Amino acid sequence: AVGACVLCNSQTSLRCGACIRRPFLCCKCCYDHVISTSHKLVLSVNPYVCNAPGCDVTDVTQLYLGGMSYYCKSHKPPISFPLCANGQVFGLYKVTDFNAIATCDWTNAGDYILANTCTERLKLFAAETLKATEETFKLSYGIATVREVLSDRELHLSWEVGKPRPPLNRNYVFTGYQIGEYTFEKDAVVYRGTTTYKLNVGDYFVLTSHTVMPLSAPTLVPQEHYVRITGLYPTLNISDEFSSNVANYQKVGMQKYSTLQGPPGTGKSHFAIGLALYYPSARIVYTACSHAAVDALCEKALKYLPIDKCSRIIPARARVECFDKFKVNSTLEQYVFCTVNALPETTADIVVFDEISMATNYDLSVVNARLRAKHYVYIGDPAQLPAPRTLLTKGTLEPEYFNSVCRLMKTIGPDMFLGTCRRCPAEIVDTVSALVYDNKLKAHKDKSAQCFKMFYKGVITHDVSSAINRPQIGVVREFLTRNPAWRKAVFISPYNSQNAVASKILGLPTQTVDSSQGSEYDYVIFTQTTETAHSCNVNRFNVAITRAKVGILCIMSDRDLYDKLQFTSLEI
Ligand SMILES: [Zn+2]
Ligand SMILES: [Zn+2]
Ligand SMILES: [Zn+2]
Repeated sequence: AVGACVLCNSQTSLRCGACIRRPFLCCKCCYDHVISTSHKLVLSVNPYVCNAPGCDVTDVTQLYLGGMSYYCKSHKPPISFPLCANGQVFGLYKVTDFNAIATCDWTNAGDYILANTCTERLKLFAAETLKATEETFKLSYGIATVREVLSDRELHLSWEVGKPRPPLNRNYVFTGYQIGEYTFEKDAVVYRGTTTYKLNVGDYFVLTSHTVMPLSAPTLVPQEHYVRITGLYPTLNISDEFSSNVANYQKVGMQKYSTLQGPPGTGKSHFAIGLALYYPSARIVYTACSHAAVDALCEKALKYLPIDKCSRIIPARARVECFDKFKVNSTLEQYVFCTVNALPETTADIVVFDEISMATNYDLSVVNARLRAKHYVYIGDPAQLPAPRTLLTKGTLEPEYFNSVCRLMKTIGPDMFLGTCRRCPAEIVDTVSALVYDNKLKAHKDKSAQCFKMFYKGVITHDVSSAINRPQIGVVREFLTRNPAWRKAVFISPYNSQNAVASKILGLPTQTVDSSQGSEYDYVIFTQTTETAHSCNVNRFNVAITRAKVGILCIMSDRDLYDKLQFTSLEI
């Protein structure tokens, strides 16, 4: 009942009862909250409510102190002091932005902008509030009960009436009933169970509503600059492979935390693992939000670091299949590879946080709370995709608002920038360099002369709200017959439903732009599907076309992005 004020640290007996997180507010700040918002309930050891039997006055602005007790205007004794006077609420030890965070529904971009331009303690309040709001929104959706089981990978579902149906993509993981986590794709629906359980008719699913723990650590620890490499011991014997990154590796040792913006295929994994070889005695924890991001860092480590000093941490509630070639759950190994949500409470000489565009401020805080480290390295690209904000429906979230790290990279610049793309044919490098990298990304590879664009709006049908463009898939089919080298191509679109249709008609392996991030393929076929803010997002467009090592075919709906593609145009 006694804590610190989230705005000015001042100790208090006062929490806001109307805030979902019930933050401690000091007398001076608690007033400015209750007098400017619909939030009027104030909590202490006992709540600020009229003590008179059967009186329902809970508004702190309508209440007074009668001796040591609280009463309304109708019940207060003659000698009574109002709880609201001289810019204070009466409590022991006697904000515009705090009010907006406390009362917003998180459906507006401007909400996320504020949660990322506010003070550091308000970034934690914002991140707790948001995640709590995100979790209580999961309860809004209807239950799905299994009507009939067709096979081992298909069934028919019955949905609760009066409650909306959640989007049936990979982003929405149900808990089966505790028969393990499950997902669905498009009345023939495809069921993907984490544990292979003989799907029972009548068994119901509910979305994994997890409890939001409070945040203590900042998103970013305060910056410290050093005169010399601190707490790390370099080599002189450093293989030429990693010689490019020696000056950056020294920068990492001469600051508390550093930011690396690595555009696609510019050597992020190579840099992350090359850091271990430069500080060979240093204990490094490798963390990212996703299992795929952590498994990509494991693959690079397997090639360059000794396998007996590497441990892949896997949560006891094992959700999806992940990296197998390390010792599992040895927290004490010199090299630890673990997702943010599974991180143990430990210390490190260096923490490397990868795929930083996908981190929320909640993720940034949890890392600082579980890992005490000499150096923090933040690797990713603010020109790539952020974490989905399930509540945000109005306005577009710009890269400078993704999280504190991206904000720094978009304002003061990143500490280090990998400027040469080794993956993509020059046609793709030149396109994205101009689009999102202010012409600072350079091509290693020559033009492939295998990068094609076709402007073809087709016809847009919708599986609920997920978009399909059968004519765009039809154009791809015609192209494949005349270009049999593309038989090996990965099909990519901004929509699962387009992918589902392209899977049946083309038989190509299929990937959403969002799930393609961090991966690379020889050939890519991209159908934009629609002209929407989703399918025209320059970050998503950037990720889409930079997956390709050799060739890409882009069937485009948007004139702007079509004209910018520096590709050979095709006819039909
Ligand atoms: Zn305060
Ligand atoms: Zn409040
Ligand atoms: Zn009363």
